[PDB]
Amino acid sequence: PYANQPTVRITELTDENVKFIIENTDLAVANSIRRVFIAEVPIIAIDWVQIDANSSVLHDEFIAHRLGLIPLTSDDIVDKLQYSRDCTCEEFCPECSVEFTLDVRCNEDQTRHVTSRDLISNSPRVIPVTSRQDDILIVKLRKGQELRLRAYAKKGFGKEHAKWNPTAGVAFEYDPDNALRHTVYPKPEEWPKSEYSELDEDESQAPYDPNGKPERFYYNVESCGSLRPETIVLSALSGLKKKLSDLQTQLSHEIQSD
Amino acid sequence: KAFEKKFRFDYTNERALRRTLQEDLVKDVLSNAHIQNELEREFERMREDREVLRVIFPTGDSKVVLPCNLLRMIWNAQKIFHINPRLPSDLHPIKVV
Amino acid sequence: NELIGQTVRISQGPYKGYIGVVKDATESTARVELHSTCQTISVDRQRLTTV
Amino acid sequence: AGILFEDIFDVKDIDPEGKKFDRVSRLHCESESFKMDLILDVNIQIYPVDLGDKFRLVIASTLYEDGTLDDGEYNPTDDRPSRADQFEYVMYGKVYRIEGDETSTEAATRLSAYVSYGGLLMRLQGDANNLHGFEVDSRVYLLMKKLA
Amino acid sequence: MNAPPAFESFLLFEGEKKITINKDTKVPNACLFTINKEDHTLGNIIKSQLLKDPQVLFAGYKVPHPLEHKIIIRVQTTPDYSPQEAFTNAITDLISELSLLEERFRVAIKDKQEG
Amino acid sequence: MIIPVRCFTCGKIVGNKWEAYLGLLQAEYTEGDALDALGLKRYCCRRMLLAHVDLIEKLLNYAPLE
Amino acid sequence: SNRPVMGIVQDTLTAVRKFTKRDVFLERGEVMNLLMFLSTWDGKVPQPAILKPRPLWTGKQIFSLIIPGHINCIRTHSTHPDDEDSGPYKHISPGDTKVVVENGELIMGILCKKSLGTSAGSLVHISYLEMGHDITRLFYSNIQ
Ligand SMILES: [Zn+2]
Ligand SMILES: [Zn+2]
Repeated sequence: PYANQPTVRITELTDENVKFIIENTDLAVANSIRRVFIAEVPIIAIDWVQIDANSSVLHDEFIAHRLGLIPLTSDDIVDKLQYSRDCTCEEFCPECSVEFTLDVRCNEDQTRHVTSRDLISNSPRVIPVTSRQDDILIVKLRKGQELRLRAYAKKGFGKEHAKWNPTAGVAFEYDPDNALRHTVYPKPEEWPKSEYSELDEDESQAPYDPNGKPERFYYNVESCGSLRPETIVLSALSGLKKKLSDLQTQLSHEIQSD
Repeated sequence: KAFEKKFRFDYTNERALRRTLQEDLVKDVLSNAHIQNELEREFERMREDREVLRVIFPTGDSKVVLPCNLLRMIWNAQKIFHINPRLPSDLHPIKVV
Repeated sequence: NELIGQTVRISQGPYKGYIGVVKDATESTARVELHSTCQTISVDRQRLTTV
Repeated sequence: AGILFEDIFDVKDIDPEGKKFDRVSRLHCESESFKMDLILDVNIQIYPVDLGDKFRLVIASTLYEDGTLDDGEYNPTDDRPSRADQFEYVMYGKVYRIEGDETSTEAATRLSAYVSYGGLLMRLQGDANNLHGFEVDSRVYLLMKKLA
Repeated sequence: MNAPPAFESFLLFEGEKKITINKDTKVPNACLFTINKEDHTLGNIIKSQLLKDPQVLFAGYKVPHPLEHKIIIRVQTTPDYSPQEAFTNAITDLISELSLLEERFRVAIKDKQEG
Repeated sequence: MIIPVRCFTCGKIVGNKWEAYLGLLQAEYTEGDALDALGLKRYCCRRMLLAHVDLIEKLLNYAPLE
Repeated sequence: SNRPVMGIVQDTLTAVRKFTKRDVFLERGEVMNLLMFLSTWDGKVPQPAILKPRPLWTGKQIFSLIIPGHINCIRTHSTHPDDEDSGPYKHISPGDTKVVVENGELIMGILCKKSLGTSAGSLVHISYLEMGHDITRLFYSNIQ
């Protein structure tokens, strides 16, 4: 029983931002939570594109790449969605993927902006984030140019591809006054103070703490739009707990095997 | 003078020898004239070698390229066998020669 | 072989959903040249369905 | 009980020729009981030492009052009562040199012991009568405590 | 051409084992846990939580190659305590700490949303 | 050729901001004021709109083969 | 040229100069992490150079664990003063510039290209000539 007893203080919560503070935990725990923010939080993003027609100036793999990076609202759906690899379906089904379609032809003499508003899903929950600011521009079409495609968006996390990363910016820091001397400033007076610095203006560093350890960690998790910023953190804690649970199950099997 | 002081064995100074060597080695270094004769022959051989070195290296450059690093392996022998340099040694000079 | 040259879809395993063309096929495994990447994978034919 | 040296030192100088390292400072200290000269590299960050400070310095072959020699291995779970409990700054090192004013004529009257605590060097020099416990390539412990 | 698939960093293939324990004979009460398809994310927390245990004499982790996906955790404990028990206790404490953190995060989020 | 959907460094959406950036620059905004008005605060995102060359406008001058 | 063809280079050289400075202290977790990458480690953590107030190991202890066998070597750092060898502090270096490896242990001194490089009489050269090619290969890999 050597577990930490960490506390949470939410200092800011908007639709694209959670600034919170985790106290009384370890630096490894804080960094693993920060890494799971980027790499191990599953969202829904386009991963299968067939293109029936592409008369645009951008080639087909270009359009597929731009479709994969469009975020889709994965709230309360990616939890009840299976992985395609773990699904028993032959090709695709609502249990593991969301179907998107696009059919835009430009018949007018001005440029047609094929945006993420033109992405039509059969699931009313999983839609492009800008369709729920302008829309994410996929391609521009001249007159006589057409883009007709069918896509499937599956579930995955940022460890596989960056299009499944739910976060824009995970600001993470600790010990804002350099009390632990984890970084050593050659000229401490040359360095600007952070947002969380508790020093007056004449000071440049805290006095050195010989017995101190990293015990308070400041996060600013910014969401790209797929999940709410608090949903990213909750799913990250759940995913890290699930990874440790599966590792403990395999460890119990390995121990009882010997 | 420096070569004579550094490289010639001094079997005459007995009280300086009692701390350099153990007592039973000092007894047959002082008494046995054969040991003293062979040590003097060793010093004469080294003086002849010194003159040969003077002929070979006339610019006085002592940096040579030789197979076995003798000083390093003497240091290795000191460290392996825990040689205390503050104590008299149990190695007789005739054993060295 | 009757599978070589036929377009094919991986239906099981970690390549599920990928479309390819069978360059070389045996009774057990088939070399599927993938349309989506720059590689030719080797996958067993029980994970393959013909489009 | 394994003690090789025991004295009270007072600091005459801190980094005389300038500070060469940020966290390590070189103290020059003198003594009262045996008239000793001490040069000691101290981790000045975790153990700050001011000029003119007085401290008890103990150099021991082991950290136990039993006198039993240790293995030089880290043992945080050791529960026997250590000698380090009575001191603030405890280092572990290997004495690497014994120098002296000995000649082929006269024995050593002054002795200098050079110890390396993981690269933090110490020279303890003085009368030879108090430096008999130092033998080259033996592991010693330095234990200093500040005196109010 | 020689690009590894993106799932190879986290998916065990057929016949691959998630965790393997090998007792190294260099020192007593030491074990090496080879965990496949894992990275620094689990290695760091397991190493730190083992370092919080006073009965653990050594706790370390390493990735032998960043191009491979394999974690080696070397755990040496006191003779009255096994490295496998230390590993199980570390994972149990990590899971309990993360569950407490998740519940307190939900409580604080509800406090921030309500007012 | 066309504005990236994601910022390369962090992954913020910058693909819905190019036309708004051009409209703000047409409204006699300075480029820094335009980037501040679009919520691009990190300098990794600001270089995505600042350094972008819209070559797709030049590609759309040529008539389509179809 | 009866000298090694390969020595420690670039990042490993810069960080072994930064590592073997006198004021480099590693905490317990950092020491265990560094010992995870020492393939010739016998499995016992050495006694730290400082036990109290906090148990801290120096980088010289870790490199002494890296140094194979019982290598004996004397080098000088590239910033070693010329007048120091004739001064009173020749065997206790104020600037930690005389490198002494004794019984395979880095007693004192900051390592650099003059000690870990391709020059004759260096630590890797003496490691080769005393231990053999296999032990020296392990030495190179462990340093890196
Ligand atoms: Zn399915
Ligand atoms: Zn950015």
